[PDB]
Amino acid sequence: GNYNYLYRLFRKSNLKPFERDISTEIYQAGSTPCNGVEGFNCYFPLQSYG
Amino acid sequence: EVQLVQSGGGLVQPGGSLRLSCAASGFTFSSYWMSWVRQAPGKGLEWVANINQDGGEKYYVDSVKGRFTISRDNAKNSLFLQMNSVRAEDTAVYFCARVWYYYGPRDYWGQGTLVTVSSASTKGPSVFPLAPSSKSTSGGTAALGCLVKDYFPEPVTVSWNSGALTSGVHTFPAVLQSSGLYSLSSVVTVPSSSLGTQTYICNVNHKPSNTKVDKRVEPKSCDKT
Amino acid sequence: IVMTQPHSVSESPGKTVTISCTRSSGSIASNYVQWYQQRPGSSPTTVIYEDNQRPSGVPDRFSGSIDSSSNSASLTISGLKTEDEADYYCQSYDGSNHNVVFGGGTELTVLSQPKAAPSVTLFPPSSEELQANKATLVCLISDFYPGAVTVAWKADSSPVKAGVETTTPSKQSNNKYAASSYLSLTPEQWKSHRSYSCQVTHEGSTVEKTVAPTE
Amino acid sequence: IVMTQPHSVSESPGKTVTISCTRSSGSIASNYVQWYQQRPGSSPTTVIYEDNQRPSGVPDRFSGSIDSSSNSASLTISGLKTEDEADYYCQSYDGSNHNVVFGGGTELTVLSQPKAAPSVTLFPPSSEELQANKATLVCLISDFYPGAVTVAWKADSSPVKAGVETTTPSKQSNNKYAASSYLSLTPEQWKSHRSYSCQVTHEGSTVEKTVAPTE
Repeated sequence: GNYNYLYRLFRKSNLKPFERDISTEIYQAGSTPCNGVEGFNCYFPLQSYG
Repeated sequence: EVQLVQSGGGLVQPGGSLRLSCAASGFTFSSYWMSWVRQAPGKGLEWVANINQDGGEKYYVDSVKGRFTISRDNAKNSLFLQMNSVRAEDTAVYFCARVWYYYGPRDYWGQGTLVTVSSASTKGPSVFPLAPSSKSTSGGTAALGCLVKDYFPEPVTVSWNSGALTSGVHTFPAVLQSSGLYSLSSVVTVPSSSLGTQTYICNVNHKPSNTKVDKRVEPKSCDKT
Repeated sequence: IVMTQPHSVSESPGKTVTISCTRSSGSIASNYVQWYQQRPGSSPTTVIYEDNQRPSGVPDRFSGSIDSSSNSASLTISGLKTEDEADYYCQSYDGSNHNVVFGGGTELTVLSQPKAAPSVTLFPPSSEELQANKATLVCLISDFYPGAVTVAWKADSSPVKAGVETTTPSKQSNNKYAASSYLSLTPEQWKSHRSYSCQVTHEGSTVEKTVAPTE
Repeated sequence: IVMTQPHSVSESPGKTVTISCTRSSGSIASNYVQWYQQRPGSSPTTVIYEDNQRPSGVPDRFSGSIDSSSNSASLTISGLKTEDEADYYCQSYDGSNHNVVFGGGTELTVLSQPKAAPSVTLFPPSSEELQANKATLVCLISDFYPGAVTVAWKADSSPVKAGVETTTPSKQSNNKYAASSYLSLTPEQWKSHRSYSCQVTHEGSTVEKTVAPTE
């Protein structure tokens, strides 16, 4: 499992042409903000490949 | 029908150890789980430990892991809980309740035993008159009370004029001080009839250590009233 | 894992009030979500179990349900009356380490009293404690229904707060409370300030009068 | 015929706040509407005339519209900064008897000083002015941002308000005021009241201070 390379699986905003986003804010899947506890409808924005 | 009673509380200094006991009468003490529940004064409920039927499997939470030893006895149908290396945050009301089944709620609870961890000294309280110098005589009604401070136990029954006053008593609960002391308050409004005629003397009462005084009220006689 | 639950919420007697026990990091369909009820100065008791069955000895008012759309539970308390004034809790076997997590604890009150205007009787210190190394302060805001107070302490120069000893009010049959905050300041440094006030912005009445060291 | 206009208005640097000018009789779309600006200590000047248009020199931030709903007008003054804090007036030819009617004025200001409670400082009379019967009452207060001074007077037994008169405040160094009060006294009736208190409810404390008449 290659841990150095990652990618963004899901995001709440559509990235415009030639626009990057290095922020790792926890995405909220339409619920109360979980303050980043990775529980109810809140997951990490990035995802590791292999 | 089921009766659950416990006793053996008290209060000591941190570092020692205590032990509680809960009996059982009204059900088979062989096929029911047991679990202790504590409740700190002012805080909500929590979980302490859970023991197996015979007493083999034991599970505790991380905050009380190791310092607590729960062990039941099916011979006399009793439950014990000895917790060594006590500390300040262990102050709570420990309940002993029977569990219907593991993946379910508790059926019957206990009665409650106030177990606090504080032992500094045995100091008698002191009464301080709440003198209404000028802020309670210009406009409106009037009131005056007494403050109880520096008392280790709390068998305080605040009276006035050695029990002569009947109405107007407003007793307030105790508040923990910084190290080990407490502080409770009291007050009573005067119906503009005993400002300077009849002196309302607040009479505190403390049973353990020879504390019974009647501080004469002096509403700063240097002022108007 | 933490069972999120509001601190206090109520309504006028006669409506239907619900309480939420949303979990933190556990599936709602893992185990059963139960509710308890504790009276002031006694032991708690079970009011519901399995989120769908009612124990024998409970009127037909408490009705539990399950809302999987947000991973939370509810309790439809129909016909809110005076006997419902208690502290409810929650329970759910949520954890892979064999640990039960209880709820926060809602202090359900009886919102029958429409409005109560508070009154403040400022009391200056005395001469018994001011002798060598003691000093106190009394404000005594009383006769108010909403227990949420907004007592503030500042001697016109700095928000002095380290050393405040407030007293919780006492429940009475007239739906009235009485708050008394005792600000324990520094005895030997009384000359640092010349005025100590009690500014409480509670809804209904507010005062900002101060005291004097020597009159 | 009279031209209505708000007395005072204050806000912070930011969005625009229009000034209204509602008529009493006739139509607002029958004649033009002009807006003058009078700087304190100088002569007035014309800012906007024929609100549908605007002259040169004045920036385009000052805009205005016409409201024919209830015969009123609006002056949307945009860009609130320190160089625009002044007075404004309303004017519109309505009198058919060759009469030019004007407005009432406004007190559009800004917000730059923080909120502070004004101190209560009462000044008792002296002996040099008290030769036979002559004295004054000075309750000058300071450290207050709003200019709407609201004070009271009471000789410890009655809210005496006979001959009530206040002192006009002046602009201090760091944008402050010195609004005082001058209540009428009793030259030959000093023995009627042996105490004099000065109450103030100018968005702050209400503590009163008493003095002695002649000592």
